[PDB]
Amino acid sequence: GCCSDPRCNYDHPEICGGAAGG
Repeated sequence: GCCSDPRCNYDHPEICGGAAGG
């Protein structure tokens, strides 16, 4: 998901900061 998209991942460190997944 978001966390697998580098741009989205960069913009969402809180959501992706646990384990970054789909």
